Amino acid sequence: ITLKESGPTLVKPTQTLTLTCTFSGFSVTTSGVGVGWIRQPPGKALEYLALIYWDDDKRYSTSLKSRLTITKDTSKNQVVLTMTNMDPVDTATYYCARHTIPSIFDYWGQGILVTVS
Amino acid sequence: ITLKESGPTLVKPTQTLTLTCTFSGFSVTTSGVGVGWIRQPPGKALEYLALIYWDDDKRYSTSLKSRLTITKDTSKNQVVLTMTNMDPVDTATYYCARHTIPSIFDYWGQGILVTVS
Amino acid sequence: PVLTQPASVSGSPGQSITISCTATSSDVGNYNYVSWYQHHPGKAPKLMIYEVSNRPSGVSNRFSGSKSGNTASLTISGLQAEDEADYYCSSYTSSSLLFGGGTKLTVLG
Amino acid sequence: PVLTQPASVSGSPGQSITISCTATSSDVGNYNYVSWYQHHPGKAPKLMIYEVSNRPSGVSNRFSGSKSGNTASLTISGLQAEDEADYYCSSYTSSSLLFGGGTKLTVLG
Amino acid sequence: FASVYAWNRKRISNCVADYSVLYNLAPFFTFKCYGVSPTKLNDLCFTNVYADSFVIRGDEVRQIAPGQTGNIADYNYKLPDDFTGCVIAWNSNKLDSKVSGNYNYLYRLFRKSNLKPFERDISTEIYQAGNKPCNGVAGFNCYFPLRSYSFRPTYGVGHQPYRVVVLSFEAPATVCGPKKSTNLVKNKCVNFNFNGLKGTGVLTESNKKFLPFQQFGRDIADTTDAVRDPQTLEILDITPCS
Amino acid sequence: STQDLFLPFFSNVTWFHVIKRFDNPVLPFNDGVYFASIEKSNIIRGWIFGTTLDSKTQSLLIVNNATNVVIKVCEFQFCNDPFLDHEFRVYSSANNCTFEYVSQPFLFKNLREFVFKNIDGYFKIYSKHTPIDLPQGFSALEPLVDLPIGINITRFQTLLALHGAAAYYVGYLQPRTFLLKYNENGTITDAVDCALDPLS
Ligand SMILES: *[C@@H]1O[C@H](CO)[C@@H](O)[C@H](O)[C@H]1NC(C)=O
Ligand SMILES: *[C@@H]1O[C@H](CO)[C@@H](O)[C@H](O)[C@H]1NC(C)=O
Ligand SMILES: *[C@@H]1O[C@H](CO)[C@@H](O)[C@H](O)[C@H]1NC(C)=O
Ligand SMILES: *[C@@H]1O[C@H](CO)[C@@H](O)[C@H](O)[C@H]1NC(C)=O
Ligand SMILES: *[C@@H]1O[C@H](CO)[C@@H](O)[C@H](O)[C@H]1NC(C)=O
Ligand SMILES: *[C@@H]1O[C@H](CO)[C@@H](O)[C@H](O)[C@H]1NC(C)=O
Ligand SMILES: *[C@@H]1O[C@H](CO)[C@@H](O)[C@H](O)[C@H]1NC(C)=O
Repeated sequence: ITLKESGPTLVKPTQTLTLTCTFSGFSVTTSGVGVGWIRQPPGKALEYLALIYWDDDKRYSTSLKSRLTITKDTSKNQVVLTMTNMDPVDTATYYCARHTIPSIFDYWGQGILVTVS
Repeated sequence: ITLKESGPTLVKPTQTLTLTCTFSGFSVTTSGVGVGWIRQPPGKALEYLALIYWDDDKRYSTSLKSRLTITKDTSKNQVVLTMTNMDPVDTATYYCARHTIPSIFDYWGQGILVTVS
Repeated sequence: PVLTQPASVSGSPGQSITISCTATSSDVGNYNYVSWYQHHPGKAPKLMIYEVSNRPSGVSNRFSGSKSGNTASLTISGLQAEDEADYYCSSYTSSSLLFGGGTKLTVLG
Repeated sequence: PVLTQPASVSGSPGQSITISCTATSSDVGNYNYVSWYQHHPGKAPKLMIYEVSNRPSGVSNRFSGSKSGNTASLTISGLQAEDEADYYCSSYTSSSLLFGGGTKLTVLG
Repeated sequence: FASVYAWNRKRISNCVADYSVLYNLAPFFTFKCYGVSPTKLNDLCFTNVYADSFVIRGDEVRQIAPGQTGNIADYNYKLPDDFTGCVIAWNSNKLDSKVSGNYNYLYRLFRKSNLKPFERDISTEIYQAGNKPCNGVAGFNCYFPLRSYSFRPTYGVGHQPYRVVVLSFEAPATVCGPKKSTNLVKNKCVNFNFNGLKGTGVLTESNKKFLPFQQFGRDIADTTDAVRDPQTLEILDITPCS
Repeated sequence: STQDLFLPFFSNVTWFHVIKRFDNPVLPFNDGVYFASIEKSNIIRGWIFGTTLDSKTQSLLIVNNATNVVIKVCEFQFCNDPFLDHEFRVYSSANNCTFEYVSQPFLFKNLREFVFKNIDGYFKIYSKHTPIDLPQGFSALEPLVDLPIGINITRFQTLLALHGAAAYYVGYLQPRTFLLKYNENGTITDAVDCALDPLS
């Protein structure tokens, strides 16, 4: 079970951030299993962003619901999260992790650091 | 299979109430078939008064056994119930209904309203 | 030696309503002769169910019932706006017959 | 609707310490899906406890947990110098999931 | 698993029904039989077996039984008063629930009349509750028949989803339990039963040229004197013990 | 000495021909049926057994092909003249199925003999294949399969492949007693029909 993250590390204000998570060792199209994103800004705790389920049910943090969109490609084992209208304050390390019920997130990736400037 | 009721609607205290039920469409001289009386005082549930069977067997509610007398005349298809010592509190609508075992009362008449005053 | 019922029941039309009647004595014996009546103000009481679960003629198939232990239940399926009436239960005891307190049905809308 | 944690936890090596996390709302419902993480700076967060008290594979038996009411606790026995990490709690709410503030562990010596 | 308003049935036949494999599905919540003992299941051979599966709330599990009434019993899944079979149900929250609620499981709320035993209704036709036609317009006294459960991880016992399987047990039978067996003993003196052929004596090597379709042989007095071993297909010569 | 349903010796056997018209009537099924055929080009492919013989009641359909035999019990909308295309032109639709079985095929001229019985719900087939009106000589047929079909049979029909020539024979079994002789290997080598003549 492994998940690798890639994408832009530097984003300009008001632009859109797109991050892609590529996974292997498992299939996402199974009951009880989803893939979500979490971020951690400096000096702060982990913040939930978005979660996509095996059946393409898409859920988002209530404060970022209008800014986040999450989709998946089951043919390439990839999950993509886009965050619009990036602010100067939206600097954080983003993480891709597997979501289940008995365990909210596990198999966390190393994460990608994104700075807005 | 109908039953009609007639008699006094206004009775003075301590006097006797006589109600006559006349029925048609069936006989009361057949096995398993009788005729009984029920009353319903305002705001209250149905109360059993008396029952007479095809063989002239006469049964009464245990609380009114001493006050009620029921007789029948099979030549006129009539059943008569008399209630003595009418109390001011004995205000109710009286009903005549056909009595059977598998179903207690059916073919209920419209009823007669009796007030004591 | 009293039949006990709920004061009232309610729900929207099209929903299922249950009206219960429970014995409080052993005097009912087999308790296998339970009748249910539908009473509309100004009208004679009508028999809806007898012998626990049987229907009389002239009765909608929306009305049915059953027993468990010494408690009987009347089920009104597909509740209609025309079902607003006082429902009563009745059964035999060792020296008399009893009627229940009466349950008032209200249709919501 | 915020998970509350202590700023830091400390104690001597070889001893036992506790990291607590308390819910401040009823949105958590049963609050029976509490997860605990040990985050080593520069690395991914690791799951240490899930479903309140269960261990994942690859986790030392020195790590356990429990619940009382709407508050969860992570117990770390036999404290090692290698346990210096930022610990986080996580639970479900009515329409989302939350993480706690984070507790910084320090090993004395 | 199917929604309760649209329960899924499949037929079971021509098989060996091992009923022990279904006790390793989940901890243990609800299990009840009817007309049959749980410990006689791996024995009785049935004419027909049907498996009806659906998802409901934990508090609705009690409705799936003879003599019951409420909502599911009347409008979604009715069992007969003379139902014979065993019902199995367990907590499936960890697979079926969702953070905001799993809304893909539906049940019928609005219905003109009660269903018959093992009847189903898959219709989504608008229900008229009033005395006027709405012609499809969901306004007053006009409803969409179905409602969702919205199962969540935050729900307590009774509000969590349960997976329910009803095994209906019903002439020549085709669904039989498994048979047990022991080791074969040669050149001694034993009692024995070979695929139904009971007898006693000594089992030795045989030189009888049985045909491919023959299972046992007989002597001149029409008495069994040889059997084929049902597992090894070897022929055993049967004589009385000394 | 055994009593069972056997084809009486020296009895009348109905002889049907296949060609330019072929015989494909619906025949009665009594206590059991003896069926035999002689062919070179494999024209006879299968049989239908049942009662209403249509998508009205369940029926047993047995059809052979180059790799296996397919046996199905269903409510079939059988054709008025069902056949195989040398594709299936036996029925238009199967609406309700209860039983299915698959095995290796059941099928100088080639002689094939079959015995079809339906006892206490079990439909059982015996058969033999040898190289070659009916020939003289004696041979016992061995069992193929006894299926738990559980249906009634009153009539049956032979399914032919259309595109050669062939012929088939139909007889009926009776509850007679026969004396059977088993040789050293348990092969039935001879038999006497105990109701044929005073000598027997
Ligand atoms: C379901 O899977 C588990 C785990 O392999 C197994 O023990 C159980 O027997 C399976 N269920 C059935 C009915 O076989
Ligand atoms: C299964 O039965 C066959 C006989 O049909 C036998 O040859 C085979 O060895 C058996 N398998 C086992 C594991 O006993
Ligand atoms: C049928 O068999 C009888 C002998 O029992 C024979 O006399 C008769 O001619 C046969 N019928 C035909 C058409 O050959
Ligand atoms: C024979 O029938 C079976 C089942 O219908 C089919 O799978 C197989 O391909 C057929 N063989 C040939 C040669 O068509
Ligand atoms: C299909 O046939 C079976 C008998 O084998 C019968 O019980 C069943 O009701 C039939 N189903 C339909 C739809 O006719
Ligand atoms: C066969 O016919 C008998 C009447 O002789 C009937 O009782 C039986 O049910 C029928 N069986 C089938 C499968 O049709
Ligand atoms: C039995 O089979 C053998 C060949 O294995 C053959 O030689 C012998 O003659 C047969 N016995 C009889 C009576 O046919």
